[PDB]
Amino acid sequence: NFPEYELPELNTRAFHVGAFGELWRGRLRGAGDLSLREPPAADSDREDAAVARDLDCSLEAAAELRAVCGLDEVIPENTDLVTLGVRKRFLEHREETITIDRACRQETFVYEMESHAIGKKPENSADMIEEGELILSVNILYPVIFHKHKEHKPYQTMLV
DNA sequence: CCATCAGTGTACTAGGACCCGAAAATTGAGTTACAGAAGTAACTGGTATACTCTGGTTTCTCTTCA
Repeated sequence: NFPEYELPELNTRAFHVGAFGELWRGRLRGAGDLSLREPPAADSDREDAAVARDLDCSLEAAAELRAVCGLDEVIPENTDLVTLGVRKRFLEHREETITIDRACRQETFVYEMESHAIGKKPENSADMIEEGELILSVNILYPVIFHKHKEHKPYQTMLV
């Protein structure tokens, strides 16, 4: 069944997870969007033929699209935008209020827990997961260990 | 040079009042009984602080004997 907001922005209606995964794998069935492969002049011609086949255009038009839509750090930042200006001001104020300016232990902790296993390939390739496996991001609320854990409920999230 | 030892830069508590909304509960009117208790709303004595002549007083010349 379709997941839809039961509450405006807090909660969905009860829906079967298997049905939802099947809807998704049905709408992406054999479209090449669920690959789980790593990202890889002769290929240019095949790509242009594919674009001509999928967009009903000419090989010349496909090559033109491939050329024009091409992709289009350095800490210096000038000629700012709104949020870029806010970031510049924040950076300058931090440069004068802080003396060591390195990632706090909680920042590195949250990051190194989040990005602990990303792109980690299976050693066996027999425990490789199938294309389309519906990872659920549960988060289990810690019990009330400290008294203040009633106010702001700490949780640990698991990618089931 | 590897010991030691403040500071530091933060999310994570610790008290510490305080607030926001929801849900339950009450209040309120309407009736009609019921008995009795509050709850004012009414006339009717009762005794004191001024008060107003008044009864006595007081010299002060005189009245009446003596």
